[PDB]
Amino acid sequence: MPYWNDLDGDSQVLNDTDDLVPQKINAGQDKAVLILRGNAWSSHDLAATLSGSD
Amino acid sequence: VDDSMPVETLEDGTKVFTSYLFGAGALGYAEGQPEVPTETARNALGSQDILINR
Repeated sequence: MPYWNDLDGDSQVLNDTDDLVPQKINAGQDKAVLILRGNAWSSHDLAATLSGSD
Repeated sequence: VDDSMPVETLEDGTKVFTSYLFGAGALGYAEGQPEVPTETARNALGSQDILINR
C-alpha cells in the first residue's frame, strides 16, 4: 500500500533581481505478509473400546 | 464324529489318537462386541472393495 508524505521547506526571501523556485512532493511504500498454519491428531480404536470411554 | 482331532506320530509309522471324553454340558463363552464390527472401503484410483469382521 502506498502513501504521500507531507510537504515541508523554507519560505524564502521575497526579493527582486531574482525569481522563486517551486518545489515537489514524494511518495512511499508499505508491505505486509500472509501466513498459514495447521495440524492434526488421531487415535487407535481397540484402545477406545477397551478403556471405558472415548 | 469329527475328522479333525490332534493325532501324533512316532517313528515306525505308529499313530496315537486323543479322543477327548467330555460329556460335560458344559463350559461357557459369550459373544461381546467391538465397535465398528463391520466396514467397507475402496481404492478409487484402482478398482477394489473390501470387507472386515474383527
